[PDB]
Amino acid sequence: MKFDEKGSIIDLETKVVYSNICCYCGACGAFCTEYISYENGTPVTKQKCFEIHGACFDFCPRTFLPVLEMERELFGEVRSDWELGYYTDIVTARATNPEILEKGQNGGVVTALLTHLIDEGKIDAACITGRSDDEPWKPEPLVATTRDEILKGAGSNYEQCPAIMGVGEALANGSENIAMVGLPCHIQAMRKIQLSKAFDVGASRVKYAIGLLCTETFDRDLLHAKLREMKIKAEDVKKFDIGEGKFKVFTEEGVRTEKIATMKSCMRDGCKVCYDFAAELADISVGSIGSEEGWNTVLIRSKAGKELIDEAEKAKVIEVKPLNEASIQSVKDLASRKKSENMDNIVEIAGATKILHLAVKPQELSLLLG
Amino acid sequence: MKFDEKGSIIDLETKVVYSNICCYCGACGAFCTEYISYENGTPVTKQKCFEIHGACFDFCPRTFLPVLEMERELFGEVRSDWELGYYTDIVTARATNPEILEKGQNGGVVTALLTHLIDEGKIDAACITGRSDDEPWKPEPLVATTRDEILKGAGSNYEQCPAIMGVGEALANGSENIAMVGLPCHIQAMRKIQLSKAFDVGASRVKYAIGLLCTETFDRDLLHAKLREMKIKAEDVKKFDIGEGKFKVFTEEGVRTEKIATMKSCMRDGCKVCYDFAAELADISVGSIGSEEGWNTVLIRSKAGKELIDEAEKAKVIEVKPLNEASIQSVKDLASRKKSENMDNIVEIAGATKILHLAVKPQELSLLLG
Amino acid sequence: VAGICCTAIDTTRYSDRAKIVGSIGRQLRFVRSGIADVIMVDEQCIRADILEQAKRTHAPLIATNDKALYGLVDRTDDSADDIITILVSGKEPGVVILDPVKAGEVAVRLVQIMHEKRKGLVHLPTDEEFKEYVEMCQNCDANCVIACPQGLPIGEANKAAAAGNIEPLAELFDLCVGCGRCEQVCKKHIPIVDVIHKAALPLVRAEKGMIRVGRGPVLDTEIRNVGAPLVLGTIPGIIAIVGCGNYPNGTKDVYIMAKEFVERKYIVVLTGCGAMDAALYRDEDGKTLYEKYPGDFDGGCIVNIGSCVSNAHIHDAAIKVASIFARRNIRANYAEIADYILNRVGACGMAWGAMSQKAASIASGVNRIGIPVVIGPHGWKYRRAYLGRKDVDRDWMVYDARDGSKVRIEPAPEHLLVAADTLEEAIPLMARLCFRPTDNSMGRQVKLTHYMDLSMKYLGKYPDDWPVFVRTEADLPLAKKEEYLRILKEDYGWDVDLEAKKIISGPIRKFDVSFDATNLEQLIR
Amino acid sequence: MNIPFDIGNISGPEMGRIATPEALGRAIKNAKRPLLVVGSEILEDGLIDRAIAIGKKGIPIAATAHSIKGFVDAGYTDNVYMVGLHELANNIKSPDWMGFDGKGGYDLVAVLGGIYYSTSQFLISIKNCATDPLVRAISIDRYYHIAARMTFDNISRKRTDEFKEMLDRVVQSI
Amino acid sequence: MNIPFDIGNISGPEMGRIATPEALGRAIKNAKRPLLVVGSEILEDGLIDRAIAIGKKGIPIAATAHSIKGFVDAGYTDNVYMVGLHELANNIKSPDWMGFDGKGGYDLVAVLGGIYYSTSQFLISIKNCATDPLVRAISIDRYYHIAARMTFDNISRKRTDEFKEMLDRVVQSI
Ligand SMILES: Cc1cc2nc3c(=O)[nH]c(=O)nc-3n(C[C@H](O)[C@H](O)[C@H](O)COP(=O)(O)OP(=O)(O)OC[C@H]3O[C@@H](n4cnc5c(N)ncnc54)[C@H](O)[C@@H]3O)c2cc1C
Ligand SMILES: Cc1cc2nc3c(=O)[nH]c(=O)nc-3n(C[C@H](O)[C@H](O)[C@H](O)COP(=O)(O)OP(=O)(O)OC[C@H]3O[C@@H](n4cnc5c(N)ncnc54)[C@H](O)[C@@H]3O)c2cc1C
Ligand code: SF4
Ligand code: SF4
Ligand code: SF4
Ligand code: SF4
Ligand code: SF4
Ligand code: SF4
Ligand code: SF4
Ligand code: SF4
Ligand SMILES: [K+]
Ligand SMILES: [K+]
Repeated sequence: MKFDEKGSIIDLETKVVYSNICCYCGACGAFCTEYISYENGTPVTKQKCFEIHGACFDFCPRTFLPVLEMERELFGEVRSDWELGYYTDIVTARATNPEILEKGQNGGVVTALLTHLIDEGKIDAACITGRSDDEPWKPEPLVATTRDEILKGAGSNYEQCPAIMGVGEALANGSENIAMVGLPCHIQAMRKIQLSKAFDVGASRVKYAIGLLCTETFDRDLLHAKLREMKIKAEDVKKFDIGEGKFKVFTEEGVRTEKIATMKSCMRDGCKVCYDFAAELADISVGSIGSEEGWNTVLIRSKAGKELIDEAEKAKVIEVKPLNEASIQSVKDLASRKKSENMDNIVEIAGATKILHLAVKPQELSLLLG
Repeated sequence: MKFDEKGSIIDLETKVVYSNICCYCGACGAFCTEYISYENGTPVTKQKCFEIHGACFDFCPRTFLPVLEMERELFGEVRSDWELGYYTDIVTARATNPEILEKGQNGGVVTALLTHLIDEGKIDAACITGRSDDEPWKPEPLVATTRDEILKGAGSNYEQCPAIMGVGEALANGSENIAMVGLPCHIQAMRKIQLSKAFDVGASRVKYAIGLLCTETFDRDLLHAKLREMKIKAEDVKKFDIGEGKFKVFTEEGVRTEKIATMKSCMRDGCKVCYDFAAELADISVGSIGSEEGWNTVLIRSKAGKELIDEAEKAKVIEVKPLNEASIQSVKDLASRKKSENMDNIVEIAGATKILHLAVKPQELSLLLG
Repeated sequence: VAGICCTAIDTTRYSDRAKIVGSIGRQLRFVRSGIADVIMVDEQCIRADILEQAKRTHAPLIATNDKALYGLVDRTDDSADDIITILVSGKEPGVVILDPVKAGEVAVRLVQIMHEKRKGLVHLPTDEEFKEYVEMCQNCDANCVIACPQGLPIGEANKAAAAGNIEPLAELFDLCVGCGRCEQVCKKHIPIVDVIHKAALPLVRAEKGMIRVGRGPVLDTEIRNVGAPLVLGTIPGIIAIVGCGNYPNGTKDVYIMAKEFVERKYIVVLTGCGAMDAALYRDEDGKTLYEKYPGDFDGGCIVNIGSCVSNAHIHDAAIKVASIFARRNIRANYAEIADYILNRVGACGMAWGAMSQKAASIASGVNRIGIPVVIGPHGWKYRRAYLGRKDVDRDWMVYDARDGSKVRIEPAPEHLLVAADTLEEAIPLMARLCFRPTDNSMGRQVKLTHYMDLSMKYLGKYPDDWPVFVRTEADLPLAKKEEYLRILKEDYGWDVDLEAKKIISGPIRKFDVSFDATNLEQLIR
Repeated sequence: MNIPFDIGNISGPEMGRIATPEALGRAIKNAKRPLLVVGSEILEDGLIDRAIAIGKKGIPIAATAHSIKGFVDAGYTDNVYMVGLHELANNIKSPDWMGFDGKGGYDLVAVLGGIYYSTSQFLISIKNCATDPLVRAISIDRYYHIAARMTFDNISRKRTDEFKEMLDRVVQSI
Repeated sequence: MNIPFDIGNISGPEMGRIATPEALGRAIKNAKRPLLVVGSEILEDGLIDRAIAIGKKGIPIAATAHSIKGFVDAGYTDNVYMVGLHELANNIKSPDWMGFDGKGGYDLVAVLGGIYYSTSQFLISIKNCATDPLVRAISIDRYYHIAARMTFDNISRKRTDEFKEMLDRVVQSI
């Protein structure tokens, strides 16, 4: 891709790991099982490697991310909307199958689309996220090969999953048609992998990148400390949700809530420099804001994304209806608040910005250009 | 200074000379007489030099120019006005001495202030620009040590002068107090020299940097080819001026004019990427726009600049008056024009703009930032 | 019993029953093949990791020279029985035996035992393993290719094989020089060297050539037969293809040089890895050069002088030409003989794959006695060369020993040690470097016919300055003499009478059969 | 990260600077007597069309290796001279050498389509021996020539289309 | 342009990366068993205060050369060990060496206030021989340590004020 940079593990450690901007996407580990492992959500190596340039640096979304150049390759066009990125349509939708609809986080659109793809042989693997049986609610990559395994991944986990680890697993297991689900950072990594001219890991076999809207993921220790403060054991939690200005924790005895602003202290450091709310680079991006309870907001972006929603609607696995202008605006508002606040974080770590001979602090950019 | 970079002749050639953004300020040659000469207004060397890092690269205004950082070091503040830079006061003014007012370009302010500084013993040399008596209207650096020599350099020359050559001559001739006159690019190079922590060339002896407003300089061959189209021999031109959207050529027989737009074709390539209209880094910046005929627009920037005008006015060598908001906006408008048009040229040459991990074409910064 | 590098040449010189595996470039691949039940090494050009490589294939290593012990126990004083027991039992992967008689007994007794114990082993990737390797390769933009001295397209070759086309990989086997650097920068841990071998297994197994054994010295009768035609030039020169196998583009290049020059009746002699590599190829009639041409030191013959130490026989042949054919004294008379060889003995060395320190000292000793040497593009890595400036008149002045006058001579040879990039540049250069100031009209005509034809064949155009080698019309190749005379007149501005077919002006010097060229003032009479 | 084609070719402290195609082209344009040096790799990927386009701007070409055959085959041999890379280096560093037209030396040498490790040593020779008068040696090839004054970064052979876009930009900037 | 204190110290292709003070600090913070290595130059410019501030964060100090005298005179000798730079290098790369407390080796080594050419070779020993387990060696000193994994660029002695500003930011980040 354009604006690509060569680098090795030392560059990754210098610019990402030790800069405190790793987002635990899992890409560097997914394609260097030979050396990289994860400790506390950041990659490490325990023995010297000898590659001149590595996929760890190339695939990382925090080393170099030329978003607009990537948009041109994926969509043929750059964005016209700064808050939401490039899209051809925004709708609201929900699954029609009652079991998917009851197990899904909101309307179960994601689970319904993946089930449609596997039922019609469009994919032979869905790289999603599941939950550990030993460590409660700890997300882990799930390489689903059955419609029942796809359903087992339904629901939001607000802790970060190294989901790309699942994509690397499916590409190494012989799957020929893969769909993956990812937060915006997962999507960025998947797109860096698919568009790389430095490495070929067979990512053309990934046919669908379904994005989730995301404001932030929570550090496990902080989140579970918060759960203990709410007097809730993680093993007793049936479902998490974020809505109505509230963090919702569902148990058999009922729902326990907490004002969402108090959850900010639980956010992962890596999420502080995230400049992408709506999964801008995905084929479709699925969320909750703007939609009614039990429904999903769905941004259509790529041609493959559009054909997927049309073919799913024809197959009657999802129900689709237009979204109101005031609803779309509520999506833009949340995107703007995330991007504006995190760009404030970005400019405190970023080096000087250079435009030909001119050099200024990124935060003072408008004093130079107006 | 902050955001300083190390470099050698090779980096200067890679990034400035062969990038076609050398502006012929004269700084690289002024402090490397050992190797650098000038051909067609660009530096060359004819023998290999062996410095690990060079003053040629350190002093050049087109290798690295951290304008806002240099503003804080020279003024204690950054700009709030992106069009005119940092200034404490904008006023119109002219000289009181008939001889200076007549020989001066507009109101003779620069010549008056310089003659004042030398008559009060506050400088012993004025690094300005003279004229070749062999090559008509060919600008040459003039180290003036007498109020006569200062008057000799009065008037505007629209051909580029390697003025910093004269600064280097003065800093090596024993002058203990130097004042320098320069277009914005000369001032930039002057300030780079004074703020440098990589080389010491006695630049603290330069006590005044008098900036001139500038839209562009003209290539000699193209300019004089226009003089032939207009049936005017440079040997007979008595004065040049630019006003009423006109390029004026004064001879005894009178004045021949031309649309200033038809003259854009004569501009120097190096001026195309110039982003500084009002000499933003000078102690004071003196121009014609905004003032009436025979008067000068003066922007006060540094404490030394403010002191120079106050003391000069208190000595009746100049007459100062306020300027209306419309007249100030006239100055602002031309600045915006030069900066808007020349940023378009900058972003054609510049590499990607990087903000932490995000990388974009410079002209697409808005699509990414909003 | 078969060898790699010069021990293989010297051993076949002792026994025509032994065989030669091949040159340095083939060493790692053959060892990795695991065909060898026991490996006995001595000194020089041995893979420094040979203990590792032997261990991997379960072949005991016998080290016989103190230049290379590899941390092994010195068992020179132990019984051959006890050494075999130790090696067979596996408690030591090799031994040092500095007594050659004992080393030989151990090796022979041990190889019979290990041959049985090593049956059933597999050393190269299987079909499935090969498939997993090429499929797991990430086609890295700049890893293995950057570490490879030849910049071979391993990644692209792997992906082609993953897509069902192994030809790209197979092509790399001969281009590869068996160094192993590629594998060390591959995070996937692909045994690249063995993957190329597997892809080329069919061609590797079909690598069956035929080479004449190292003959050693040139016979006195041969000096008397070729002396005059060599000095006069009607034998167009000695072409000595020697040196290591760090070639830029495989082992066939040296074969093509030997073939081209023997067909043109040069005396073609070979040594070391060059002699080996030229023997791997067969012409349309299925014959190796050593099978098709005689081994006499004569024009149109192919001669394996022998191992790298046998190179000295090439020097010796040129000295004997000065002593036997020119009746010069050689006793402690180096300068006079070297000056004789530089001015009268048309010859040129070629070390297309020059690599070692021994190759640099060989070239130095050959250069000092007056013989030019061309090397391959890797030869720039020696840092120093010896190059002439054909445009500087004062650099090409020689004395006519008849009267002490000074004569400017054509650049012959133009260079002393020079590196060429491609076979197609190198072959015309070699011919060019055989010109000598004492060539007679017939001899220059022979040499110029080949230089012009070879330049047209390989470069598609005659050299820009070929007229420098024309002193008279008799020097001109016969078949195109009239066209050359016109070219001399109309393209080079010479004064030539096309009607009389005679050159009037233009040549660098007048032809004089009695011109006694020398660089040595002391030879002026 | 600049990757020399041979990772061990770290010769010393003065390492070739990465230059835009436009800057490399302007260096050829600003030169009083430039020389395009091409090697055996010009005979591939339609690279000789670019060499010929450069030559037709009035620039002599040193056709090293056996590259002359492609010019003869292409029908462009005017102001193209057959020469060895080795002797060419020795001649360029020799201030008394009057060049291929006999009018003088070359102030700028640009390499294209050359075998990496020999071309690199050809560049190192000029860098270290052609110092007075200074001869500037640049690379417009697909390799990162650490021994050149200015050069492109490494462009893999599977990305040759990218190299050709950059080279074409060099030609347009001369 | 990264300038090694000895311009000739171009060891090979794997060259130390310029890192921010915060990144160097965090690498010490993330280490399981970091070790600060100081040499004879720590005895100048109040640099030992910075070393003691680091030690007081729970980090052992290897006082090479005669720097132990400065720690004795300063009143901080706890978790500070007298050792030669040469033997220290041999020890760190020895996977069986159990450190100064006998609990194991060190996974992160940071050099500060050291004679350039000997500390550089100390770093190159670790880079080339402490490979399994990998030991990461960094520089928070005033030199561009091309043999370090991560390092600052060269800060001349007449700019020691700026160096101290960055070194203090390292301490703040641990
Ligand atoms: C951490 C997080 C934060 C979110 N923040 C917002 C927000 O601010 N605003 C908003 O509108 N929507 C947000 N969402 C999206 C929302 O919670 C729903 O996941 C989305 O609307 C899809 O609903 P659904 O019913 O179609 O999902 P389902 O049909 O239940 O499918 C959910 C899919 O997401 C995958 N998944 C779950 N957790 C993760 C994870 N941590 N990483 C990767 N994949 C995962 C599952 O494996 C499954 O494939 C967030 C989601 C997550 C995981
Ligand atoms: C090339 C050029 C372009 C300009 N463009 C604008 C413009 O677009 N808008 C505007 O408002 N004003 C512009 N000016 C400034 C204006 O022309 C007057 O020079 C300025 O107002 C000062 O007038 P003065 O009567 O006080 O100067 P004077 O008292 O006559 O003194 C002029 C001083 O400028 C110096 N000088 C003259 N030519 C040059 C040169 N080429 N390089 C360096 N120093 C030089 C002289 O040596 C002298 O010291 C430009 C000046 C120049 C030289
Ligand atoms: S082997 Fe390559 S991908 Fe893995 S950590 Fe090292 S540089 Fe990164
Ligand atoms: S952001 Fe992802 S690819 Fe980058 S270092 Fe972190 S886990 Fe690895
Ligand atoms: S805020 Fe960004 S980095 Fe964090 S989990 Fe969401 S998409 Fe990833
Ligand atoms: S000697 Fe120094 S200042 Fe002069 S041209 Fe060379 S690097 Fe530049
Ligand atoms: S802009 Fe000034 S300092 Fe820079 S190269 Fe040109 S003349 Fe030299
Ligand atoms: S337009 Fe800019 S670069 Fe040109 S003369 Fe004016 S200040 Fe200098
Ligand atoms: S073993 Fe062969 S393919 Fe590998 S680096 Fe050496 S020459 Fe290249
Ligand atoms: S280094 Fe390994 S994975 Fe990369 S291209 Fe070479 S063989 Fe393939
Ligand atoms: K290579
Ligand atoms: K030093």
